[PDB]
Amino acid sequence: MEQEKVQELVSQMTLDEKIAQCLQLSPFLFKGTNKNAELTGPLLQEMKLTDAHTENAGSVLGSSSALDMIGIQEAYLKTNRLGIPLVFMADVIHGYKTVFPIPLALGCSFDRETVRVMAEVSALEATADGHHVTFSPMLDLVRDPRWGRVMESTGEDPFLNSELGKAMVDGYQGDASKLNENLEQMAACVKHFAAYGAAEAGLEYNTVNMSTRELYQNYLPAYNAAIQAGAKLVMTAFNVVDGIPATMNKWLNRDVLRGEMEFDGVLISAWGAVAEVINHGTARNPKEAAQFSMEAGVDLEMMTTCYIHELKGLIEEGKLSENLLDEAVLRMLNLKNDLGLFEDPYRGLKNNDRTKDILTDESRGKARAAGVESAVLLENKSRLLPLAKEAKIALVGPLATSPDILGGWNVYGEEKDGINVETGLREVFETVEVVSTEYTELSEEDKVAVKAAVQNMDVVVLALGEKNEWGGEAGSLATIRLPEAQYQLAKFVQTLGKPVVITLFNGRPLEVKELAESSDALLELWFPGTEAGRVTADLLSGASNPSGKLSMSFPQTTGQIPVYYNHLRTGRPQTPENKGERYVSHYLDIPNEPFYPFGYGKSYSEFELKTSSLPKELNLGESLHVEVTIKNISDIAGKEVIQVYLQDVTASISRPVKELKAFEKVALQAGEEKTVTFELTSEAFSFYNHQLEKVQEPGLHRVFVGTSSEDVDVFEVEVGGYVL
Amino acid sequence: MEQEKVQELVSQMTLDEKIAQCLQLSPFLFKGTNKNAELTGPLLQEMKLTDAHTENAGSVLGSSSALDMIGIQEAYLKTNRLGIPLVFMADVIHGYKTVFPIPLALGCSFDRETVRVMAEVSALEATADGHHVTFSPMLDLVRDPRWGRVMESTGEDPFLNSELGKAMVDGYQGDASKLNENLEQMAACVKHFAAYGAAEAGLEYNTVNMSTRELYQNYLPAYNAAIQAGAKLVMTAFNVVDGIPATMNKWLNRDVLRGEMEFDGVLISAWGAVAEVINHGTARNPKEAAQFSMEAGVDLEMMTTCYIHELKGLIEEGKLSENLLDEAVLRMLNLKNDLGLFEDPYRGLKNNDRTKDILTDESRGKARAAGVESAVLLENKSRLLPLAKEAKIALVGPLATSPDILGGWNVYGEEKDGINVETGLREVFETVEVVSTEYTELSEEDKVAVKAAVQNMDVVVLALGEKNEWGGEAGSLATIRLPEAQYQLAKFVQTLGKPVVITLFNGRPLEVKELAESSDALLELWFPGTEAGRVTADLLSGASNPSGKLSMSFPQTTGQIPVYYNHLRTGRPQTPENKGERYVSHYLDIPNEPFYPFGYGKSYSEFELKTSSLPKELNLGESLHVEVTIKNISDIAGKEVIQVYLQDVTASISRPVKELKAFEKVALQAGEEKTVTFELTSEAFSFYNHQLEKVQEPGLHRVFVGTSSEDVDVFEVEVGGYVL
Ligand SMILES: OC[C@H]1O[C@@H](O[C@H]2[C@H](O)[C@@H](O)[C@H](O)O[C@@H]2CO)[C@H](O)[C@@H](O)[C@@H]1O
Ligand SMILES: OC[C@H]1O[C@@H](O)[C@H](O)[C@@H](O)[C@@H]1O
Ligand SMILES: OC[C@H]1O[C@@H](O)[C@H](O)[C@@H](O)[C@@H]1O
Ligand SMILES: OC[C@H]1O[C@@H](O)[C@H](O)[C@@H](O)[C@@H]1O
Ligand SMILES: OC[C@H]1O[C@@H](O)[C@H](O)[C@@H](O)[C@@H]1O
Ligand SMILES: [Mg+2]
Ligand SMILES: [Mg+2]
Repeated sequence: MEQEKVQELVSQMTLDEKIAQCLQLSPFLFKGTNKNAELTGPLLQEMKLTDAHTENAGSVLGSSSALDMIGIQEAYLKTNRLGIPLVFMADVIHGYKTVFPIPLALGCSFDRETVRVMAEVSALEATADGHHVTFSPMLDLVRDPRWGRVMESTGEDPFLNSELGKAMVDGYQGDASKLNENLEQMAACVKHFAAYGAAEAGLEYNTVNMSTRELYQNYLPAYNAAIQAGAKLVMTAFNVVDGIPATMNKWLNRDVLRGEMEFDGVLISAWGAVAEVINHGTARNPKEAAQFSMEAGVDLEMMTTCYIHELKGLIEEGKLSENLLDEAVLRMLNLKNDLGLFEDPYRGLKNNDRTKDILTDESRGKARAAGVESAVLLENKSRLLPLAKEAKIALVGPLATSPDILGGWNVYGEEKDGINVETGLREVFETVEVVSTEYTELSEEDKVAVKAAVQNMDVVVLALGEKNEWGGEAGSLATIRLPEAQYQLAKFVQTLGKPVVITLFNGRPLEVKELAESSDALLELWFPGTEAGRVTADLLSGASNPSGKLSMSFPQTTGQIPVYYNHLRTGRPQTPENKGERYVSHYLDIPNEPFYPFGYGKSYSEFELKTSSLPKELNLGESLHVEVTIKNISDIAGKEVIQVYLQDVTASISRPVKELKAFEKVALQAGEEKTVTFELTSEAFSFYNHQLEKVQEPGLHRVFVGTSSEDVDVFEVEVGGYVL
Repeated sequence: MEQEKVQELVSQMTLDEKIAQCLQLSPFLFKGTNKNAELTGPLLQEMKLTDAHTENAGSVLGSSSALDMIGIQEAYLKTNRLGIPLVFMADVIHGYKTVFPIPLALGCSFDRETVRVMAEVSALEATADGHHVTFSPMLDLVRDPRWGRVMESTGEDPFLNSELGKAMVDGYQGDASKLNENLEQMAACVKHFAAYGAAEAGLEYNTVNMSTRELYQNYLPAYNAAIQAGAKLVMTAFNVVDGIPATMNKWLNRDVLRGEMEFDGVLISAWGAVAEVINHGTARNPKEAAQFSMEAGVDLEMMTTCYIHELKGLIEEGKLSENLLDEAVLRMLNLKNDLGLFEDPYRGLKNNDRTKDILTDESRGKARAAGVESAVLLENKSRLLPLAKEAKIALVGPLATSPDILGGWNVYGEEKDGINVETGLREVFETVEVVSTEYTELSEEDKVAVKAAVQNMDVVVLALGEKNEWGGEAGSLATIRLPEAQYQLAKFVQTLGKPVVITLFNGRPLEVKELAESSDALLELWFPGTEAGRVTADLLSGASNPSGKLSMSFPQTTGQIPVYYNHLRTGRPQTPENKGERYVSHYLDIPNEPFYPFGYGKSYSEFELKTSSLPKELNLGESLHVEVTIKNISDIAGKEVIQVYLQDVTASISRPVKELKAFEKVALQAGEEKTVTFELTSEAFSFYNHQLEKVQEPGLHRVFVGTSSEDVDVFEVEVGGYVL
């Protein structure tokens, strides 16, 4: 409907109606739910909610099905005075019912189209089950794998994170201006504004502190890129940002988000984060938390009651302008309008059961493709991999038969529909002998059974891994290791004198040095999702050729954290010309290098890259154009990730030794050759100075072209002269 | 001499003389050195230094003896045109020849007078060997025991560090206006400005980042306190501060240090730090490093040549004002004048050999007293300790006989003057059997020998520890554990049936859970210094009663780092009520609490504290006066450390759960009772706000009185009304 009618609605609502529009509730607090109706009464009472509240609530959080949605919406519109439909929001993080790989695995794909397709299928299915908004992409930069939520990020690089972030937004939303017509797309919500991934000591919800310059330089850019590509909502972070909880941080949300980034959509709290500013000790009570959060421009309170119970009194007493509430209500209403909810409140479902669009075989193939794009081949000594189809496999360990391969933040996907490792392998390999072990134990009886199975077979597939519940939200591990029983199992298996492949399933970087030394090959599958065992079978047999690269550094040990590729030089860098010396930046007990670096991954093919002659000089404001020829010099069809890095050698701020500024994944048949070009615009040469200006300074830059952050050729370009 | 004559001198110097005055060199680059003369000609060449340079250099670093000094000063004054004497500077960190405990141990004393005495004795001896300046106190706040330089800090609390920092300046300098008269006192140099202790991942020289507010709130206060108490010099830090190397950070050094803090003394670079701005990538070359470091107000270049080779040309070319040079030279000259070098360049030594004053028996008793004040008794189950003097001791471990007990940053003390644990013990206990083992091994032969000795005796003194070389500068450990062989050794000894005391020697917090659990008692000696063996024997026999408290948290494990008492609450604090719940700030694998907390330590006595009745309310600006009656309710004389903490319950910045604001160590005979009174000024109630103002806000505070950060009574005060 036309904008004047939306504004008219704000004009016609009562103050109590306006307040309640700023509240989000679980489905079972609404009349007409068709699930968990036993939780409805006790919880209404603890929250002190009444019908006057629920019958005017703005939004639903986490409906269970299309019928829950229809029931709740139909009943709500029977009783709602002005006919304002509810908006339905959910966590579709790496898939709906067809579960794709966890986001950290998707980072390892270095492939933008993989990420868009995952988001498109996610929306196809989520809208088919009645959802209007997804709380995705999660764009928190991560340098600390203790933190369980690393699995929701694309990793340690702001540029990769920005690019894949835009790809998710595009896949979820398509053309943002036609969400009222394209009802298989949905609104995306960028989360968590801001810098939540820097949680101190990897502890959930813990303190974050960094300088404003670093916040601009590294932590904000991906939120910004997704916002600029049209993301419809943003969600606040649980953490403090320079001492003030993000949720009531007026500088952050008013000046930066709404001012500098020009975000004019719904800002929704993280769960309870409005109330939690009290725990943080920056509001005395719910009246203060209400007041400050609305001043900061939080439009929608997720599952707490500060707004419903306190805004009236604040507005009446004059502590808070009613104008701030009207503008919140206007953003809520515009979102609903943008989704077409005033013409069709059932968003395509009322006369059209789209059950047929859920968990299709086409979708399952897309998920499998994504899994084979995302896996990272870490070791492969002796061309152990790929295995011949008639290889006799002893499949052993906790991930041999475990159905827990769908990953964390899988709110709607079902283990029964997933493919485990044994099942996947038996579709490909005629001879498999299996010994399941538990995640945290290694008994004598296990060792006897493993030993018998390995004696019978030719090669061991050792399937190790985390339970998903050891990561995700509030899954912080102080020591980023697997249970010790699993390292003991790898130690045991090695003694049996057969070639060993370790297939590792997990949601964070781990300490894998002992796994690498104990095996001939090591394949990092992360959690691939619904098609996990096929992903595994195809990569091990060579039907698919591994092509993923690490999007997060794998530490030598927990105590090396944080370690990351885009680090500062220091005043005393370790060099090959001084290694051995005492008075340089090093540790007495480990290398400075991570065990495996950013951008690293192996292949069954072999590539050779050649970069075209580059200029020696460049004007300010000018783009560098980088042309690269890649050839597959082996007999095996394969994909490689060409990566381009920049360094600013001398600047007014000590700048990182490398930053990624371009990537493309190139597919090549045996012997095929291709040329690709990259434009590094002058923004690729720019940075935030100590004054917080985005600047370009004349001087020397190095340009690194290669297939990891370590396997690069290097070139020099002197930037100077005039601008443009 | 008079100020006019100092100024006159600046006038009379040539440019080349002014430039060289800003250079500091090792003694063997000067004519007249009586040690390492073979190093002179080659290094003069590598540094491209001439006579015109060395004959006008401003300062000497690390002279080796009184005779090195005299010889160098005689020869230098022979050729120096205007007669400007050299100033001699040295690292007297925790003792000269009489070595005291390491600073982190002196932190655990909680005893201002212990710290002043150490510094007084340090100056007495250092001046006797011809030194004018010491590079102490080191006031870097530390939260990361991976960093080897934690040993040089007094720990994790800015208030303790501030207070103890003032005590050290007072002991070194006494009356700062009378350094030309008091020739047994010496100039103090505060180091390292600023925030060096926040090195990321505990890696030496590494990146430091934090918000400016945090910098003001926690990282700056100790440097400021020492500067306000009259410290004569300041030394720059190796790290970046907000992306700019401290050494050339003009905001840091001109605006904060000289401006806000009103420091008008010599600013000396850390070693090589002027040149190392090149490595950091904030200067292209030595000409830029020179200009930038001089713009920042660095007066004295430690052992690099940027100034010496580049200032002339920068000044002649108009890219640097000569007025900045003249400012630096005048500060150098004024420091010399403050030390009385213009009337007596040998600072009391020339006709007065003070050899007699070095390593006296009186000085040794003061170092032993500092040792018994500084040790911390961590465990003592079933009153194993004190031991009766007729107790039969099996003394075993790497620290049984090791002479390595003087600590890191012991530049002048000698192990041959030190008392080892065996020697110490044998002066007290008639029956000791000794089985030394190596630091990093445990052989079958060791175990047989250990088994025989423990069978013969009644109690085990298990002496465990670090080599001092595993810490100090560029001694970063990624995992804060002793070698595994030591933990094995503790496990083995526990099986032998006999009671075990572990005496631990070290320079950092370590993972000690496994030691606590394998022994009946645990005494943290750190590195007591020269008298270490007598320190250990007196505490174990109870001739001295343990009275130290932890000044730095002992983590549960490496991955808990950083953990510290003055932490923020977060939005989801783990409470006694919600423990076990998934969605709160916690780890899956360890407790939140460190293994031992700030302010914790045991005693052979038992104490009772009670706090006199406090006001419910306070005006803004008003001091809170806290009165505490402590009784010793045991038969054993001892000392308790009374600690007072404040918390700001609600604020415009999320504030820490506690901050230490007062402390006093009280000595009490059996049965004795005392009253101590504390004034918490309105400054104790103040903090830095998001706009970087020092403010006091109205509202609730909690006041905690007790004997650790955990063992406290709590009281509430509402601050409001008008301002005093
Ligand atoms: O230099 C950092 C480091 O200082 C060491 O001091 C040296 C000193 O520099 C040298 O001139 C003298 O001969 O010996 C000492 C070694 O005893 C100190 O020993 C280290 O602990 C500290 O980390
Ligand atoms: O479940 C809805 C939301 O709850 C928040 O608190 C979580 O941290 C988000 O990641 C999630 O999108
Ligand atoms: O109350 C804790 C709630 O917090 C949210 O952050 C979680 O994502 C929900 O699982 C949970 O119910
Ligand atoms: O509650 C927050 C959590 O959402 C759950 O429903 C998911 O299964 C978890 O993996 C995630 O960490
Ligand atoms: O690296 C050269 C010098 O650096 C200083 O910081 C160290 O303390 C010296 O021990 C060392 O010789
Ligand atoms: Mg540059
Ligand atoms: Mg307050």
